[PDB]
Amino acid sequence: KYKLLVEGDNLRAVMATHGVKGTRTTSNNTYEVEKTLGIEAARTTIINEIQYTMVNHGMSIDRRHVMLLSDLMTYKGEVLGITRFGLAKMKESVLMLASFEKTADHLFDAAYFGQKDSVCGVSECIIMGIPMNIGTGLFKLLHKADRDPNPPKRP
Amino acid sequence: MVLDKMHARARGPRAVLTRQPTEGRSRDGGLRLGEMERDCLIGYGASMLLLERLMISSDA
Amino acid sequence: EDVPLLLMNPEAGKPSDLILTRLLVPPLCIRPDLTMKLTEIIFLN
Amino acid sequence: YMQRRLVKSLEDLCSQYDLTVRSSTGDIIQFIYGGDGLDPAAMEGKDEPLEFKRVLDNIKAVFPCPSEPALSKNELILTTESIMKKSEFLCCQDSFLQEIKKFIKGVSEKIKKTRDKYGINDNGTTEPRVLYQLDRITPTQVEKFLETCRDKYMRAQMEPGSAVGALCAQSIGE
Amino acid sequence: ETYRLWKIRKTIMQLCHDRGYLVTQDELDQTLEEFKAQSGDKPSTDLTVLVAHNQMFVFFPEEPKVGIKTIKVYCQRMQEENITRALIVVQQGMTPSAKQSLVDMAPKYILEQFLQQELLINITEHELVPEHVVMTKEEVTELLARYKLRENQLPRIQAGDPVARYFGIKRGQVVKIIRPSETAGRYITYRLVQ
Amino acid sequence: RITTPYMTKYERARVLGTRALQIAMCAPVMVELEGETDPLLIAMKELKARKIPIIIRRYLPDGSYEDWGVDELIIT
DNA sequence: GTCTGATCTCGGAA
DNA sequence: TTCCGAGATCAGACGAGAT
Repeated sequence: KYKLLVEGDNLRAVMATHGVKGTRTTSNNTYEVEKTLGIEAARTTIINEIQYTMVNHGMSIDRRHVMLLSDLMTYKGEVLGITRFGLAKMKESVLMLASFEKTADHLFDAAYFGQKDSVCGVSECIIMGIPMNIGTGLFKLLHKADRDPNPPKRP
Repeated sequence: MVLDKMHARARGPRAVLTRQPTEGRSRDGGLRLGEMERDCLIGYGASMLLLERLMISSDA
Repeated sequence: EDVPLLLMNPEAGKPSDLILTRLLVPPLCIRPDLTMKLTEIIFLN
Repeated sequence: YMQRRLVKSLEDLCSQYDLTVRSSTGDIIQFIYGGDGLDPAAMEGKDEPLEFKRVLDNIKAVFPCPSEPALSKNELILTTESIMKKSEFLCCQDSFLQEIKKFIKGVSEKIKKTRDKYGINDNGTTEPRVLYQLDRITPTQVEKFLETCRDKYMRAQMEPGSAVGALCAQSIGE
Repeated sequence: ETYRLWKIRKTIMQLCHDRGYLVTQDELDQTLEEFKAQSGDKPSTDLTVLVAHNQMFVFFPEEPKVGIKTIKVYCQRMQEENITRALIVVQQGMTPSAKQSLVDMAPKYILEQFLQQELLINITEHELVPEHVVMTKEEVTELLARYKLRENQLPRIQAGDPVARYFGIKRGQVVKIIRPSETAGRYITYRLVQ
Repeated sequence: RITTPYMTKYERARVLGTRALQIAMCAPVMVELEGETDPLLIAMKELKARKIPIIIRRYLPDGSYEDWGVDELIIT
């Protein structure tokens, strides 16, 4: 059987030509699947092209890790790559951005806006010295001692 | 030889500016639980450890 | 009226203080070489 | 560096108590973690929590039950339905609960294929007695097979609040 | 060549069947021979569909770059027929002044715009694109309640996404995505639109 | 009533976390202990005997909660 | 000493 | 007629730790 691979980028102009069944054609550029084939196909390439390059190098990995990394990367509308720039479009809190790169601009710009951040995540609860709520700090514990909301006295 | 490299710091000098334990064994040490080992302590889910290991016994 | 339209939440700060006519000097306990840049100001002041 | 960028975005995710995986700000990333809500750590090979061939042979060897009838193909599919809707197996989502059923009939046909060659099960008595140990699946084992495959499936869920993205950042980065 | 002037008509009558109109089944599937009735004429607009709901109005303007005047050709027959939704399936693209003329006349008539080579494949039947299903108004309220979620906080798909632009979805709607898996095949995810 | 009836490894850690620190401040011990001086080793003796005066407050992330006694859970 | 998205200037067109 | 595409220049960053 015959197929043909191209070294190009114009996807939907390739997908629409005569002879190519455009229902079965993929890319490896996850942006040109996002612009052309929706976000959900751009989720499946980020699953695939990581799980393709991970089994190529030996290096077995669960899909449930890549099913999380892809689903974080494309859940706010568009594919948000994990760079310095994609963190600004993913997170609201300042100190989690400020502990990452560009510490100067991210602290001044969030003083220009009156940015009220709550203290959540782990990159701020570690900075502030609060027990983080991720993991062992998710729930909280009660005590089971002898108590009751009692009757009062007659006044 | 391990005599030049054996090291432990219970509680000693802190740096004058940031009040963290100093860097070096010549200055009675304290070894940096770095931010890469922070994520290891995150991924275990140990929350009360990280408060103990980065607020209680470093900068209380 | 036009302070929130520049997105400055005016409970945090109005735009008149984006520029400096006074300046806080940091306390001495957080500088036991930035002191040298402070005295270079008051020389020029 | 690629370890650092990965974990500085993915650190504040944890599978909440209603099985959803949310960000720190409350926004949902995944509705169940990874479709089934299962630990990759506890996950068995082939990305399946059980690998049912290994567990059934383990059950036959830990519990060989002599003096037991071991009749099959007419009772095996009948015991595996009487046990499976019996006050239990509600928390098993029926994508796994199909997968036991397609495996049980897959080993139900393996019995009848041997009993096709010889050894009729007319009441469980032929004259060479050894023939009933060809594919022995006796109903003390198949009920212990289900109570293990349930509990191995229930145990290997994603424990709620488990720094789910922080596991992901190590497992991509390493 | 005509693999287009036909499959485009095949695609939009798959498209407006998915969006819930009443296209009779024989009008849906045509082989090329059923469209060879007109096949020699149109290369050397004779192609315009009106279909109603269980009413859109597609357009194939033969101009490559549709200008404002070309929209204004059927701005008037848009408001003449009392039709509310339209489609403008273009050859090259719109002129960069003409796309505002859509959003200037936004809440009166809808008139979404597609390219030609965007429409030459049905992206719904693509193997990578899973089955998006637009959910009803009461299908949202049983979603939010089960997960105890506010309308915001759901995963989000853009409004200009190729599958949202396919299904014709305004802001505020929630699609249900059935992502196929290997152990289950029914990995269901939802998306609020932007 | 809707969360998992299995005590997670993050709940076993903190229940052993605070029942160790409670019993290291002279709490009343529930297990009539047999010479264990490490307070953490007393707490695992408390868990296996299923006598810990602690109720886990499990927070569903909307804000609603759901209590769970440590007696009322399936440890590993 | 590049790799980087952003943000500024030019230009050809309905 | 204006507006959006495409030409230049500009950014902050470039693993742990150790003596």
